[PDB]
Amino acid sequence: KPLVGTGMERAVAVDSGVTAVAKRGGVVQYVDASRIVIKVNEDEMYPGEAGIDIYNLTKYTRSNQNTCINQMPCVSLGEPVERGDVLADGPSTDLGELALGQNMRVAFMPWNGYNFEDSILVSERVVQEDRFTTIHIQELACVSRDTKLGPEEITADIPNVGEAALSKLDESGIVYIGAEVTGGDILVGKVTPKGETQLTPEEKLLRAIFGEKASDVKDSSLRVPNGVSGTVIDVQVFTRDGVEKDKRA
Amino acid sequence: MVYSYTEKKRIRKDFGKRPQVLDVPYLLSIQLDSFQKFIEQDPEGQYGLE
Amino acid sequence: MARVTVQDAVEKIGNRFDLVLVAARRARQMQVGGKDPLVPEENDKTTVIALREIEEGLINNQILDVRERQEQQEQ
Amino acid sequence: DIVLNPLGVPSRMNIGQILETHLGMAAKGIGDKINAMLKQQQEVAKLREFIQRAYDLGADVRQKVDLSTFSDEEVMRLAENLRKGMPIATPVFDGAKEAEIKELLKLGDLPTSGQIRLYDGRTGEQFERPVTVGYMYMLKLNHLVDDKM
Amino acid sequence: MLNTCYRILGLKPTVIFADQIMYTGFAYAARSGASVGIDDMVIPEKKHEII
Amino acid sequence: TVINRDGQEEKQVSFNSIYMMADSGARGSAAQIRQLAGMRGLMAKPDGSIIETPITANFREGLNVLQYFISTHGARKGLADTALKTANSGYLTRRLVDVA
Amino acid sequence: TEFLKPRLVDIEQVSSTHAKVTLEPLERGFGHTLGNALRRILLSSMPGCAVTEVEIDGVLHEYSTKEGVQEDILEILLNLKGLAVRVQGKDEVILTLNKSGIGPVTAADITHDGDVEIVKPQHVICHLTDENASISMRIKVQRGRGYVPASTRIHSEEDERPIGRLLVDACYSPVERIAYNVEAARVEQRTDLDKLVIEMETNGTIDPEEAIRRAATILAEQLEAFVDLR
Amino acid sequence: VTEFLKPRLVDIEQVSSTHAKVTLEPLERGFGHTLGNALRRILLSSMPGCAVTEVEIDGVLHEYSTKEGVQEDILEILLNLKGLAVRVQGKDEVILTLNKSGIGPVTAADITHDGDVEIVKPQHVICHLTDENASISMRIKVQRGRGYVPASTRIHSEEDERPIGRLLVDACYSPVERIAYNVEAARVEQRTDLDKLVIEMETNGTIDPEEAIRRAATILAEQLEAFVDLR
Amino acid sequence: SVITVGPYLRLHQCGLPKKMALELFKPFIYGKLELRGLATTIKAAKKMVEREEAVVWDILDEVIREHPVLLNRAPTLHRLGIQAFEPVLIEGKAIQLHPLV
Amino acid sequence: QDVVLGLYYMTRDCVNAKGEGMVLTGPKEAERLYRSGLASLHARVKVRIT
Repeated sequence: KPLVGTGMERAVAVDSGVTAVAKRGGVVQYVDASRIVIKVNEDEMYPGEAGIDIYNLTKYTRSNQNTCINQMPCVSLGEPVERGDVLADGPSTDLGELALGQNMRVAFMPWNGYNFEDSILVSERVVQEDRFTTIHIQELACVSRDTKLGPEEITADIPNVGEAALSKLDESGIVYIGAEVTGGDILVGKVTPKGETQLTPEEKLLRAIFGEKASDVKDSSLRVPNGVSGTVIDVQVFTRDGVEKDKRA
Repeated sequence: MVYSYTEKKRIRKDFGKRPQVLDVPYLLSIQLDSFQKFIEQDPEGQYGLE
Repeated sequence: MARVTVQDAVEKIGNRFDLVLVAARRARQMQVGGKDPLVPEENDKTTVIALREIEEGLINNQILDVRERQEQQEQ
Repeated sequence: DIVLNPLGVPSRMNIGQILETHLGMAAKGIGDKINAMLKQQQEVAKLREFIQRAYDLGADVRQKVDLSTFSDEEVMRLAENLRKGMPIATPVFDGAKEAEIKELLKLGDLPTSGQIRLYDGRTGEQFERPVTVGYMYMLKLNHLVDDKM
Repeated sequence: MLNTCYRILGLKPTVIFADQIMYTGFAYAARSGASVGIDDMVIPEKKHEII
Repeated sequence: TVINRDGQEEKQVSFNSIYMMADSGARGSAAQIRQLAGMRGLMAKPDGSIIETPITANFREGLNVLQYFISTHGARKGLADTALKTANSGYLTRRLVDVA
Repeated sequence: TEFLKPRLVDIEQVSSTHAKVTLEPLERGFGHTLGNALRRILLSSMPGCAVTEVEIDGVLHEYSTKEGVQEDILEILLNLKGLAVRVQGKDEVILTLNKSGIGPVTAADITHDGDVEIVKPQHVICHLTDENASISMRIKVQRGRGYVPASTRIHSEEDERPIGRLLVDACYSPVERIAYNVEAARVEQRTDLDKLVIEMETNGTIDPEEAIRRAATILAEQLEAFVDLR
Repeated sequence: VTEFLKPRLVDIEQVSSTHAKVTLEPLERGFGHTLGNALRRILLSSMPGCAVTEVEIDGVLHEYSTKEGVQEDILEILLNLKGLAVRVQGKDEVILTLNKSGIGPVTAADITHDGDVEIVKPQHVICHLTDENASISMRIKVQRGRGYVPASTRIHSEEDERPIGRLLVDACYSPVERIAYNVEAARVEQRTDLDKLVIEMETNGTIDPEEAIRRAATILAEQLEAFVDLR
Repeated sequence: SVITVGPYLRLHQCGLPKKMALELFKPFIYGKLELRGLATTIKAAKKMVEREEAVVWDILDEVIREHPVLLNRAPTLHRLGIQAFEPVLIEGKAIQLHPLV
Repeated sequence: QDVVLGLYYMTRDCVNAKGEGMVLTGPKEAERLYRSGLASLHARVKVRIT
């Protein structure tokens, strides 16, 4: 939290809408890492719609500038709340109060040159606490080209790939949820369609081995350009009306 | 500490000397005012889609 | 020996511009092969060796011309 | 935890950074005294008078908050909340003066001018010109040096 | 001082002179430890009267 | 900030950081020490006028809302100098290389 | 003029986390010098014990959470990073934690091993607010000297790992606050005498006398090229 | 674990016996500054040595003297007798004299030969007297001690105007004159953030500086000898 | 890269990041692994770069040892905007510069 | 402003500091600054400077 604030942090964290604001609250029934339910108060109540309200906590999904959004619960179990009280904690939010950065112990001195005009010298304990460790969620947007000739579906079983890379993929060219891609690893199987090459008098052995150019000549895998490391989060294969993508999704 | 059922866990020591009458607004009246003027229907023929 | 300034090599032959081409045509024979350096290496590259050979005053245009005619006569 | 350069201070004109630093020092000093009272495991009434003296002693800041609304519960919860530092809310234009900072910082057993005498970790010599240490709220921006490769 | 060192000693002593001046300036500014506090900034006692 | 000595004329010229930076003359100049302590004085407006009751306080004391609202105009005047005349200064050097 | 010899005497204990060690027979020059030496050697080189790898069966990666816990798995791993443990070990130390029901599960519910000893039974790493929900994890503890990041851990690449084993960093830092100051020893046998008292705050993992003696042996074994001829 | 890093550069970059530099190769972080400060505070503050602490000046024993025609202020005589490297054996205190006149600067050959006192160079001048019919005669006295002594924290007074005794002389007991440590950045073939300890020390004479570093190592091992685990 | 300060490395020297300097001299690494006989083919050298073992860092230390470089900001209004220095390996991704330039 | 402030604090004079009348040779004025009893901002003392 900001130890030195202006009182505006709570108002911004309650008015921005990034945190879940509890309406008609009261006795809290069940809170886990994804749902919050509240038993309805006896003060105000709809006839027939007394019920409970569901608060689905949004987990780590991709935002616009490659940031993660998370909603940590505030009330654990057994506490009355008010209509207007906060329950979730969004990005840069500490218990329904806006907490953008973090404060540290500052020494005002000239050092041995490591701070020249406005430079910053930090400690190793900040690295030891895993402090401001940024979590960047990027998008893997796969493409399956449709041509005038050939099938349209992108499937599994791509040749010229070692068995060490094929072990981390499931069927139809998708990896398991929790597998780490590091640089040139395969997250999705890119497939060129079987058109444009079946009416070729030449290259019959190439069509027998690595048919219809399933891979490129010399390129990297289609996950991230090289220099990264990290695990997958969520797969969002959305289907078409009458497309037969049951085995992948 | 009985304002919004969350200040009781964390008391902020306020240094505001001058008195406050008007409270803090919703901070989204500018974004929602034209939306609640355009969508909500007015039987009087002014300021809307009607 | 990390060379700071090549100015002491300029005291022998003062142009500041002949020194680059003279050191280059001296060091191509040591980089390709068929030649031995007169100064032993101090765990450096051939550039610092060329700067120190110009600084010691052993190689100039006349010595390079005589050694070039000697290598053309020997081949 | 962090050493910045004061030489930019007469050019960047940041006296509010200095007062935020000296006020965060007193805030974390009060929070550390609360943490020490929690680790010593004192009674409820001894920590209660300290919380009352920490939340009433000052100038006319007109904040009429007081205890004896809830008693014998939820005091340990706020103690564990504010054991990492005191959330002092200082407004912008009608906020804190220097006398309020001094009268609040005398409660945390700290010197009034802020000049806390430091030592060295490299040579061990006692530093002259006693350094005004404190606490500043730092941020990490969007730009990354590995993204600019 | 650096100008007169360049004029007198030439080019070879003045570079190690500037480097060693930088080293001792860094090593003694680290031992100095100058801070900017509220006691350093002063208010004139007649200022309001002047105003 | 003096050593243990009294009865002198100058009485131990102080060792605070701002007077050391002002007397050293490297980056600490009097034009910003007077804006830190004392009185800030007038500001800069691109229209050519100025107010008739300037800033009386300093950055040590608490300023008014109108004082900060008028002191914003100095930053508004001084900020626009950076982006302007860069391409003209490049084009002058362009022509001076193109002629010589 | 002959030297005296400083020996470990008059230890003082305030709590299970605090420690006070006094060195009474000291002379003039070795007051601040040995204090800075012991401060710099107690903060750097200490063979300790910390949680390194946690193989959990419920979730497959750290960003997905189990249905029935209150906090996320990231803060659970950060709490497991702060967990201290006392074990001698034979290069293969692993433990588990299994308890179902509504309520915080303490560190005393860890299955007791002949070498693994929990230093703090009041430490709680779980947040469960659900009925009949079970947890199952395989917590690995190895030994090290300092903060080893996860960058150099996966850079070796000996074997592949199964999906579910979360690798976290380890602090190995029981030395949160070390201070020292020289005072008057009041021995009054000869002139120029002073004492050196060190206030060290630990977590009870390594004993203070054993840690100071081990750090003294570390500082003594640095004299390898200094004693003999160069 | 338990196997730390050790230096490997035994290659010495030596100068003559009044100046020396030693280097260290791959010692771990948090050890270059530590051992550098330790060896500096041993080789700067705690060294058993000997120097000149009491001179019996004949003639006028006030603070301002005419020096009977040497044309030199007595502060410069006490400065010339301050940095004098005199070997002293197991005898703690010894008193000698000097009797030399004529034409020429006063060298170190005026002190008579003794079983403990040995002077390696005669070029150390003391007094540049005027070449006339004048003679100088003073007694020298050295003692063994430790460290440096200030000019303030000393004995009480001049013993209530008693000029039959001699004044107190500030002495540099340790044979060091200046010491510096340089912590450079080196690397192992895997790890890249380590140190090089370069010790640069100026010895006044008659002591091998690497042997002085060895004596500092024995002093550092003597203070922590009873805190050892293994042999 | 982002320019930082380095309070050492006398005037004709500056810093250079590790993962940048491993890549900047890749044909020089290939040529010196061909010269020393450590890599037989070019694909063996490309694999030894990818493995990042200790002898590759030894060859890289032999490369950067007495080799110059140019540091060159984007506004060069005069000739001293680009200056030649000597790289020294710095842990991280940012460049340490001499303080007085 | 770094080396400048360091050399400004280095070559700054004071009145009635600790250490007075430094009859020294070498000059070697850093050794008594490092050990004890001498500050670097002392008064006018007469040292031998070649």
